[PDB]
Amino acid sequence: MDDISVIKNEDYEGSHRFLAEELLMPNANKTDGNRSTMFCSHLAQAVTLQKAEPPLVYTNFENQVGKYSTAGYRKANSNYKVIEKIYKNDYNYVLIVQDQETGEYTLFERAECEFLTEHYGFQWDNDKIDSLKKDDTIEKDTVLYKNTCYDENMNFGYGVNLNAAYFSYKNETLEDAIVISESAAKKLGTFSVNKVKVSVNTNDILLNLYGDNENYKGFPDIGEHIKNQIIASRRRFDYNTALYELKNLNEMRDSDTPFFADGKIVDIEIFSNVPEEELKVQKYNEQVLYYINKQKEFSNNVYQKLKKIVEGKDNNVSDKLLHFYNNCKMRIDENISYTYQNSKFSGFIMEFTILEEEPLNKGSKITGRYGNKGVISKILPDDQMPTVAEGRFKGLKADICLNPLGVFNRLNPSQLIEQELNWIAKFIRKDMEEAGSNEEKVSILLDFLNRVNKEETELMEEFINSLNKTELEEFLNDIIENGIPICQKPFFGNIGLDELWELYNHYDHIDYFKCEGISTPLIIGEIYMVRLKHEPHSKFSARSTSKSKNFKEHKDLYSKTPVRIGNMEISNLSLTNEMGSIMDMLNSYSNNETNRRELIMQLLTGNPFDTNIDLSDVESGTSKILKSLFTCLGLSIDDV
Amino acid sequence: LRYDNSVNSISLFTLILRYTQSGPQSPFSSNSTNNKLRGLHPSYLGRLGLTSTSAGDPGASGSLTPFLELPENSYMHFTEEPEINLN
Amino acid sequence: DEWTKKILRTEEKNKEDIYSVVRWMINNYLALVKQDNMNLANKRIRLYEY
Amino acid sequence: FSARNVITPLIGHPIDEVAMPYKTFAELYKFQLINLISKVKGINYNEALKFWEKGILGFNQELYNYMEELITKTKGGCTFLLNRNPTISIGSILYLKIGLIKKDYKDLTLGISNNLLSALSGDYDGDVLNIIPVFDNKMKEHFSLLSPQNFLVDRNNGRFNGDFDLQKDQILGIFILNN
Amino acid sequence: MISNFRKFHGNKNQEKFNENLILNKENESILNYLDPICKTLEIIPEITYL
Amino acid sequence: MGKKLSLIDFNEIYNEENLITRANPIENHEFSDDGIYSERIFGSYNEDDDDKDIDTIGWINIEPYYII
Amino acid sequence: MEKTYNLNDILLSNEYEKIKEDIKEEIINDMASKKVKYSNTSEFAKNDFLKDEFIDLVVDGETYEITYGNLITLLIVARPFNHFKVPMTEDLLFDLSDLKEYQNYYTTLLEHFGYSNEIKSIIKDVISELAIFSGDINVTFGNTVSIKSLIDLGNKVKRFRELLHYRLPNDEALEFNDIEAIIKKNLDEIMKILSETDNMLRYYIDSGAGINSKQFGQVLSLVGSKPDLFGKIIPYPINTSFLRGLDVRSFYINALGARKALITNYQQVRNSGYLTRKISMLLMDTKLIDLDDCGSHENNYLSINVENKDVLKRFSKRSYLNNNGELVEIDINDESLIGQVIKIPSPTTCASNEGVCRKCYGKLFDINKDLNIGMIAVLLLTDPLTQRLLSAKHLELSKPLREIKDLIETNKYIKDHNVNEVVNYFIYLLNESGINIQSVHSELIIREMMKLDDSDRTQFKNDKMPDYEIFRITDANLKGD
Amino acid sequence: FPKLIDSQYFIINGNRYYPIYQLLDSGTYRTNKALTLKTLLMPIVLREK
Ligand SMILES: [Zn+2]
Repeated sequence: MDDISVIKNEDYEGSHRFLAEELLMPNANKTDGNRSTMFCSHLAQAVTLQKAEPPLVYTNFENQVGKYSTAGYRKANSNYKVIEKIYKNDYNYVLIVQDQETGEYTLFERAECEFLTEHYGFQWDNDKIDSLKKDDTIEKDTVLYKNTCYDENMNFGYGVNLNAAYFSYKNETLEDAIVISESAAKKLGTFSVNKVKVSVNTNDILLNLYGDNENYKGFPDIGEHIKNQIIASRRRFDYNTALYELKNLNEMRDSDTPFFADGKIVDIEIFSNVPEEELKVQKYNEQVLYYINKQKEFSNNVYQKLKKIVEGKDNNVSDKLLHFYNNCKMRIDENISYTYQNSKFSGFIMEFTILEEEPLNKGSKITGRYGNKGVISKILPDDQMPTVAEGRFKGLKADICLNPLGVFNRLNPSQLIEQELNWIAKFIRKDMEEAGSNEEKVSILLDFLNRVNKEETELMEEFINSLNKTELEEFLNDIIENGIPICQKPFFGNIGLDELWELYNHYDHIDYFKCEGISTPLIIGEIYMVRLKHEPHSKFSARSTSKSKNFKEHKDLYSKTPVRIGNMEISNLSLTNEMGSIMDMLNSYSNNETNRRELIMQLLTGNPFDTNIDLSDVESGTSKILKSLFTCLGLSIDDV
Repeated sequence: LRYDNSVNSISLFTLILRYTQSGPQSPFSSNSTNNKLRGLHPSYLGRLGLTSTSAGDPGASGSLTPFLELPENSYMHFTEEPEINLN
Repeated sequence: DEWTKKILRTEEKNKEDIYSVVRWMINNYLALVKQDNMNLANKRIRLYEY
Repeated sequence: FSARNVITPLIGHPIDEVAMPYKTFAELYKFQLINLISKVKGINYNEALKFWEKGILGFNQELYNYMEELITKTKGGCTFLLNRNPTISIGSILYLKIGLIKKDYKDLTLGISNNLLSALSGDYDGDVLNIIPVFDNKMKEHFSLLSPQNFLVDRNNGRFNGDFDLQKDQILGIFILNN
Repeated sequence: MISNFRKFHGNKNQEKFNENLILNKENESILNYLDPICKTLEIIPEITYL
Repeated sequence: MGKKLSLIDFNEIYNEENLITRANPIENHEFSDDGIYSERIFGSYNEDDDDKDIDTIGWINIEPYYII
Repeated sequence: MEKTYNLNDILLSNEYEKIKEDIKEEIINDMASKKVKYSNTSEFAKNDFLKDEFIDLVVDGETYEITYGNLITLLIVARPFNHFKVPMTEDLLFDLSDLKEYQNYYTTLLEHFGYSNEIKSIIKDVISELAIFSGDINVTFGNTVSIKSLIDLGNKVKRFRELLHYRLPNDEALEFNDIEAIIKKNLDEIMKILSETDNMLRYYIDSGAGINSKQFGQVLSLVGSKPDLFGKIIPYPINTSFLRGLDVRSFYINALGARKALITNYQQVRNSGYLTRKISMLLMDTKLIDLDDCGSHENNYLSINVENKDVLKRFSKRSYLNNNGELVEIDINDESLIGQVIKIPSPTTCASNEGVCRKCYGKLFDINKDLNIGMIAVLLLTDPLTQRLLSAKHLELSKPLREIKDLIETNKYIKDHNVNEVVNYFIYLLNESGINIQSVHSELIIREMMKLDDSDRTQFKNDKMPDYEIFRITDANLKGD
Repeated sequence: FPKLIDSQYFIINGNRYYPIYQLLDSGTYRTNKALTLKTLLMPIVLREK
């Protein structure tokens, strides 16, 4: 509506009720709406980080976001007791438990990775569930497995804190470009999990890519990483009766279908529609047989253990346990014909689950909570980055360097406030470390926090007075070395121009850092940084003459989708006023098959370092078909 | 229904509290040029997210406020009563 | 239908039957035509219905 | 013989020269690459393809050496056309040279000079540019009229084109030097 | 340590999310909407919805 | 459909050699040399030996009768 | 540092690169040795930097006082004279501290050495070397941004503090124009205070790198009034700076704009581009002839009205009929021709069927001969028009773009007006829209649209104007048959 | 009918689908020359002349 007089600030004062995703953004009143909406987009585009940290400057709603976003953690919902543990793989296993109140029998599943979509996934901290053994009670709110986002006390982190300085690094930090320390890039690490299906029919066999002559292994094992980005390759045969192609195991050909991924496979699920005796005779199936047997061994194992509970009259089983039991029973049961896409399939279909630690690489996009964007232009050694010299903070190196030009134009001032607060906090930490008793340290801490956030100061006084002297010393050391928590609420409770002004006036010793080779003094302060989903790999295309969807089906390493030339492109090329060469490129590259063959042949038969191509003048195949059909139509072109 | 295209464990706003004006029976349409519907309204404060939307289809989808209180006995209506009192 | 009666937010006398609803709409026609489409008071969220 | 790639800023190299990822060069110049491997190692064209297939999977110095030799020793250099769509302006398609081949398999970004960006009108925001290599020496010469060097002159005025002039970071350094 | 303080502050926020809104999907009942859809059939005299 | 373009006089361009006057799709378990699928005039899979392109066009004779 | 440098002795020496190398190395090593000191006041602080120390430069016997930094910039940008071994006249020297002039110096280099590919290569090497040194300057001198930088200035300069904490008067008498006036007054002061004080942001303000006026003032002083979804200015202004914070009411107004920007970009997807193919088709065949004079009559020469300063700029590097004589190049800098209709040789009226002559096209003949002349024209007009249409949607500003299209793509104005009136209408339409094209390119488009009723190409030398009929761009293609 | 898993999503045909709320008008929605109340079967529309 036009009327905004209805909005009265006194009504919404002290409440963040009007904020949603921006509850994760400090000093949101100071950031523009455009930057805020970009931040909201980035949070969904954010990728999981192995070494995620709770933000140094926090809004205090982050833990709630971790709590109510259930995809990252598994919490027991009742008191349980561990009946038994069954293993399918070293990495994948199931735990059967009984409700201590209902008596219902339920199960919990353990796996290394969680697959979300495409390549996106994350590894699990499975410490607690792995600790559990038979006849061990699971308390009501225990967390069996957690994501890397959550910590020991279930604090939530979507990014890492990196020391940042606004500096013009050899023009590498141009526009939204960033230079990162190699150690810092190690901190910003993601996982990639892929579920890849290879379908081998009766006439297809898998080449011995991972095996010797004595032992035939055509695909990686559960504990082995993929080599050369090839899981397996299938050769289709016209008739598998001869079995003469035993000698062909090592070689590869273009006709063979190759399946591409990199990482450690962690689970194999095989769906077989072939009788066991038919499979056993051939040695080339040996590896497959093992996993098939293993699956059956797992399934049978659950069936024997749970048959009394499920098929007993009481049937105090959860629906999950019932369906798991039924599926395993179907697997062991004969006359089980597996159908994929509503059709019965020959041979077997294998699903590999592959987990890879994907590191930060050039072209990756990283951001802060304030809508800024950055692309990693260069990763440089720690020594090459700005390092302050001849101070109490001597040898401190900046993890990331950001563009100073245009910072105010972005209309997201809050990133600077985060930097200033962590930088001033460094001085407070050194002041605590340098001198005093524990009481002096808490006094300095409480004064600084009183300057920043009164609520944090009050709660910290309570928390500190609660602590024992040993615990107090440990907490103080944690603050000195790891960092200091500072609370900057989104709208109500953040500091401003006047408060930072007072902070700078009181702390006269705090002044810019003098770096080693830099004339201009610099400020180095920690900023919270997040890793975005975009990487160059998504849009890479490269094509050489002989969508296909093979790449989506993992049959091609990279997309070979052709680029399109149109009338606009032809006009811009026609600027040269040499139309014949443009037509030659079009015919040699696309339209004319004869000229295309000539180009390929000449490129491979001519001198490597001197290439001159002569193309024959011939009507294209499309033109020939057009003339033939038109003459049948009864109309003929007169070169009008 | 919507596929889980999530790249994150963070689900509170991407999926749990997400709303869409677009639907099978939708007053909202691209051809209808519902530019007003894509915009914000003062009632949105405290109930809907002002800055949460998708650049591809702005205003079609957004995030519900974590603190939103839907009145009990109003069948998931934002207010117990409509705009005009009629009394 | 019973569902529209439950959703509707007017005195039950006006929701007893189709005639009561038509009477309520006609009597307040001028006011109801002048109501904001985007006011969240005049809107709701549904999940399982569709 | 076409490609799509993201653009990343390049420093320290001439404006016309660019840096191309390992995967990008291998596919576009595959047949040229196979020719050298067959000649150097005296192998059949199919066997040379096997060497190229092995190189595609991961960085190997040997295939990098064949790629480095091609960019170094080819007549006229290894050159291509870079277009940012929509191709509505002069300088949208540019004739450029492959100065360097990247040694990081993961790096899949084309390295371009900041001065070229204004002519293309693109941004380093994740936009992708189409790469169409030109092979024939005759075709190379004709498309050299689309080179950045020829476009230093504004066609309407005849004056120098600011599109290829110093940009934000570059201007500041010269300003501190002189002013 | 720091983690214990951070959890302590998070629990003492005083601004708490509405659990009923986040978990309303579980507390919504299909029967409430199913009953009227079935009772639309009751127009036929033979059919009565139990 | 409806276009203004030059018409062709079929009789002048007609070639008696590639004339399909045999209607049989197959002859004695073989593709008819006079059939519509004729390797001699139209070509075959071994097109490089044939030296006969897609442009090869067959003819049918309605003589002594004329059609619109 | 040495205190006397002979320019053309070093340029024509074979130690040209070594001299630059050692000076370049000396300047960056000095910057690494010392810090920059800031006083945050009008009495600047003293710094001992070699780039700011003075040397004497001798150009053909004349000594100019030039900074060490201006010397190394001059040597890098005077690479042409080392390559060609031709000395640098004093005419070519320019202010090395105003980077705007570099563009014009490159232009004089192109004209002096003949627009050759060799001089085109050297300019590219000069731009490259200049940029690489800029990175060395930037990584050694350093550049930073901070709120403490703002605080440090305001602690000394009260006006900065008062502007950094400015809040609008709460009179209801203030209006949108009054508030916008205060925005410029306090922002123009802010930029002046930053240019006149020793602060960490001084080089940004003077260089113009990474500074946008509106967005700079919203962070530092005041955001101001903002439009709603449909363009109406909301009665309430935002009386804060982003640095100081925002109000809940203000947060809704910002979100309205950010949403509006998103909706607008969704509408902006429309890009017909139909005219681009039409204009390209007619003009692709037009070529040039190496004939100095086609032969045309002065009444057949085109007549144009120099009503505005924008009009003369469009006709540079082209011929003009002086009152005393004939066929002298029009000087755009002379404002004497303002308000005078002038007779110009036009590519429309060129007699030769093969191409347009050197006098009718202009002095761009040798410059643009390598490229296709017609295609140069279509891109110079299309790229602005396509971009201007999209940029206008965000804000009578859109009307010039439509009339430009109607002029060439419809017969509304074509069928009832002469070419002399048509081209002048075209330059009027370009001036209002802001499109900067030299008139020769626009006239070439009209030249092909113009189809002779008489159907004789060489009749232009006859004093009588040939009978003709202008046509619509799509109709002219259709008229070929 | 699909069953809720983990309190916010559905698993069907091997894929993870999440239900999202829909924003709709409560009733008595305005339309050109008309006022309409939505019903399950036939919407009740008042048209003016
Ligand atoms: Zn002429």
